[PDB]
Amino acid sequence: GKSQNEKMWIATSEHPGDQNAKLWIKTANTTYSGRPYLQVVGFIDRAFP
Amino acid sequence: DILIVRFRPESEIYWPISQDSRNAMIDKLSRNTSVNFEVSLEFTRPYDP
Amino acid sequence: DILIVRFRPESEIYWPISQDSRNAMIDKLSRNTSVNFEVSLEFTRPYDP
Repeated sequence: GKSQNEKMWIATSEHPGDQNAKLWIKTANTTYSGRPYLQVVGFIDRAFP
Repeated sequence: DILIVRFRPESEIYWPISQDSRNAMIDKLSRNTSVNFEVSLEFTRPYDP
Repeated sequence: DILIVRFRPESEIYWPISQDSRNAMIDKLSRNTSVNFEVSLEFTRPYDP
């Protein structure tokens, strides 16, 4: 953007193989800029010994 | 037990790298020396008494 | 056993927020979505062997 002091990095994730496969969960675009979110599905365990 | 985590694509903070250390990055990535990209994702639980 | 803790009013570091993420803050605080202010105070003890 402006001078080199304002380095900013934007990340876009592409699914391996086929991106349009139904197994993936669709990423809604940013409501503020218009870019896809980075989605990480979590499988959380609840039991502890 | 499944949470949809959606990180934003735009960087959280401006890239805080010194010009000298960025030059170190550049010259390290310009030799036979092999360096690894770092992908760190941290899940932090709420405190349990 | 009572210590008078006195934080300075002026910010410790310049606010390190990207313009895009600050715009995300602005547009998140411009909808019915409710977000919470964070007040984190951490007391760290010296190491005990």
